[PDB]
Amino acid sequence: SELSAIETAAAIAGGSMTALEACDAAIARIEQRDGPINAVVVRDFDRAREAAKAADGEVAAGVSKPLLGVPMTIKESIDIAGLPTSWGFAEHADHIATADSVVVSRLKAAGAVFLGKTNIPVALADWQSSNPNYGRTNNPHDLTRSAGGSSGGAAAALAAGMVPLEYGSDIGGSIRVPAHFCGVWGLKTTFDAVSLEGHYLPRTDGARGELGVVGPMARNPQDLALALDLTSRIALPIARIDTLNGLRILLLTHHPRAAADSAVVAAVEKAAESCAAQGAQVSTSNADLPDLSKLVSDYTRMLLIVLAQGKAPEGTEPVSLNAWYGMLDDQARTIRGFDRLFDSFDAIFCPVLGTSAFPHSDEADWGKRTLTIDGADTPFGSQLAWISMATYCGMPALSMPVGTDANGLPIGLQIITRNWSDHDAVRIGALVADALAA
Ligand SMILES: Nc1ccc(Cc2ccc(N)cc2)cc1
Repeated sequence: SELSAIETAAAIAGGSMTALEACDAAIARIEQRDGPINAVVVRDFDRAREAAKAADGEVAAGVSKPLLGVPMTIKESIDIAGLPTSWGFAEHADHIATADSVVVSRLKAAGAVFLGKTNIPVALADWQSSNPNYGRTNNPHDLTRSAGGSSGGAAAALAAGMVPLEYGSDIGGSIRVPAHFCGVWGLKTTFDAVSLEGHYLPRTDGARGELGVVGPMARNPQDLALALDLTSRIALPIARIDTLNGLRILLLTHHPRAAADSAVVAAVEKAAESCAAQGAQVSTSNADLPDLSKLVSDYTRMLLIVLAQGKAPEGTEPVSLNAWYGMLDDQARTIRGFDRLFDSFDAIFCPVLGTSAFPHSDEADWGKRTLTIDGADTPFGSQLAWISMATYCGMPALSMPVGTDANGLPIGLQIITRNWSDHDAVRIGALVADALAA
């Protein structure tokens, strides 16, 4: 493959290459590779090479920083000063951000260089990345399939080797699902651990909502861990895990509210037997597991209120504030349920989604889509079940590649750890990957 973000940084810091050559190589890969993929839909190449020269002025003057001169892109829905943030809305094509987002400001502070931004579905509301401003992003592994969404272009740029680092957002699996579909690494972070300032509905500038998070995306866990330390509000607890021996794993290949294809089950199951072969204690049932079906209903109820900003259609009565406060009480009760579960487990292993990447759908209404699972059509939206646990209850959740299905399409494993243990999620993935090579 290509240089990782850390390897790029270290090459720039040893002499092997200049930030501006690094920036020009990335530009080269994007132009040579993005034609059929359409992942880098906002390009800031001229300014990017200026800041690359600026980065080289620093290196020539003794300066070092963990990402100095490292080229990267970011999800279109995160503000970069001077660049559109439209979220795919035609009405906001020309909404130009005035201020870097906090994530961007943080990575810029660490010396990174921003070449542009990556494609998203309209309103960040799909497991595909398609919109009238930029068009559609195609899975580098099979151009007839979805790149995932809403962070789909991010994952596709990573998978195609264009840039070593990205940063996405997830309120309904939009980091994990595209990483899963495209065969790269994506970390949904603990709720409220990373600032969403600059991840603004276009032309707004308010408070972060419940549920949603931003987190990094990369080709490897080392880059994720570094990107996390550079962007979290405060420094998060370092990884306590340094071996799979004795690691306690809750393996969930069933969900009461969604099916999984047998290839996906096999992939996740194999990742767990592989860990076991290194000492892990793998369980398949526990009485402290919260009601996953009630969880899906509570999460969905709250997801639709959040996305609608508390509004309801004409004739329909909105939720009262007090009822909303009751919904947060419910959410807190469920969260305590997982606190008790993590007294007995270090991680949950489960699918990210019940299928690998599906063929492009032009059907806007999820209720009219299907997904083929084990040869039969099943409801498309049911699959939110798999990503509901970590979003609703706040936990960090890694999506990492662990296999390919029979058509060559990536399959990812979801690793859920306890709140604030984001670095243990990443570290356990790193160890799953060693174990599967063994
Ligand atoms: N038709 C329809 C129904 C439900 C949703 C919720 C949602 C789904 C996926 C993501 N990544 C974010 C939000 C979006 C569209």
